[PDB]
Amino acid sequence: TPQNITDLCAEYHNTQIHTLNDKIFSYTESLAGKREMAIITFKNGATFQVEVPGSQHIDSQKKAIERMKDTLRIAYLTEAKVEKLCVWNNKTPHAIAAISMAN
Amino acid sequence: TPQNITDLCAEYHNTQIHTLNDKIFSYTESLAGKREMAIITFKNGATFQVEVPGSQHIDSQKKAIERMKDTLRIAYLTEAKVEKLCVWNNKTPHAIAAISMAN
Amino acid sequence: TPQNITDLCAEYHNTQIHTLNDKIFSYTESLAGKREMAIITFKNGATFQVEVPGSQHIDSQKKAIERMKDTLRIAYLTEAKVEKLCVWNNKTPHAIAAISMAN
Amino acid sequence: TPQNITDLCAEYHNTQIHTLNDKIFSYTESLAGKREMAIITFKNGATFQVEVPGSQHIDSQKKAIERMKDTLRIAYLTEAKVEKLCVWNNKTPHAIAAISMAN
Amino acid sequence: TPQNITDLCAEYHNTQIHTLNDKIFSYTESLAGKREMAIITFKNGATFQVEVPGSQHIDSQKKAIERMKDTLRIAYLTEAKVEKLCVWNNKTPHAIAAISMAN
Repeated sequence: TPQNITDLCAEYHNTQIHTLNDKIFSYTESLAGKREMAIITFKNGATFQVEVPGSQHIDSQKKAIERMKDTLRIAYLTEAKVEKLCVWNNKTPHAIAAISMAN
Repeated sequence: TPQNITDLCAEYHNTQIHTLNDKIFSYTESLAGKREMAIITFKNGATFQVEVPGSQHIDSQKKAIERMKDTLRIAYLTEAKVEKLCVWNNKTPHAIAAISMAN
Repeated sequence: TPQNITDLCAEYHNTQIHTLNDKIFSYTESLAGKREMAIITFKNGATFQVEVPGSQHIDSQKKAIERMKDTLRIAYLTEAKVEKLCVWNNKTPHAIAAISMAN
Repeated sequence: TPQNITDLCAEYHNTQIHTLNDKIFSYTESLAGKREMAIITFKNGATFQVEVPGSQHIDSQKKAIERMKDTLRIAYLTEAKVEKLCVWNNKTPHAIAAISMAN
Repeated sequence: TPQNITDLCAEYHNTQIHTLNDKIFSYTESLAGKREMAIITFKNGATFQVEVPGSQHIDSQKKAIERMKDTLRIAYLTEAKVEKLCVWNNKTPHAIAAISMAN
């Protein structure tokens, strides 16, 4: 299996790594229908989403999506530095696939 | 694919943004039958609910309602500053659709 | 819907408000069969339970009972001030229906 | 309903109370097959488990087993003083039935 | 039942203990399809995974895998010292079977 987020990210099409090395600036979450999603920003203006669960997701991703929103909330509240995000870049805002935290 | 809470809120009928820029003053939650809900207030008196789950909600909103109560509770306990709430204004108290946190 | 815990509590028979304005002094929880419950106390000695789920609970209350035990545990560990409890007084210990927290 | 952990403990066969009045010294958790369990120790060497869910457990206990493991982990991480444990003493390590925490 | 992680680990083939006595240096998690996993590293370079749930896992392990990722996340964020990991060393990175925290 992959040993780091960059190698993991590269197993997929339409992805890229963003390097942030910064805490999350804002955390937004919605329960409105068809927009049950989270959005984060950084102070540089960079904006990312956790997508609404949909037909593009296989069943094993469903729990992991819920976990990622849990992770972003507590990272935001603890001011944890985000190192990198692996994102799909065929969505706007780019859609989070993976996160690494260090330092 | 909204990039922020204001653009997300605009997608729905009967909504408005409240700008708080303040921590939650009180957090209330109930397990009483038919009132399985949360209520928050701010020191300015503004009061908001997370509605009891009902037929006005589609299935995908159910998990998101539970997450929102989780979010309000930890926001309260950590004294996190709430930036904005998107709410439905055809309920009293106004009903939360989305939350943003930022300092 | 209710604006606050007092109005909510008044919707139910056999309830009363206890005003504590204090942190939880002790937190007890059990996984023993037929006693899957939590008990809290306050410094003055007053004792309260989250009841074992039973036939008196409608289905929607089950998730809320689990949430309430989560809330009590974190409130205890963070030394959060409990403002009020709405309780059923036809049980001993009195059974928690709702909680408000405020400083 | 029992008022405290000691009275709760007394309702079961093969139980005893341990009075620790100490934080948890170590926390161990396993996802290995047939050993999906947690083990804790105290400085005095006393060791306790949350048992693997099994046919000795009724359905209502399943959620409470999961909650107990959640409680032990966060108690460990926050250095929360554990007052008493009610345990089944017909297992080794003794198997946790209930926990109380007080300052 | 085992009294500690070393004895637990020794019940399984293809395992070893690693003694770290250090906090986690980095935490990575993924919701990408077929790579719903977590990876942690230590400052010495040691790298470990929580494997993607698969056919090698029995049903009882599923909840425990989710719990373990919860544990690693919070251990990372709180800088909790990890004492030992029990791992399967027939996978690269080595796959976590159990964790102990002390000190």
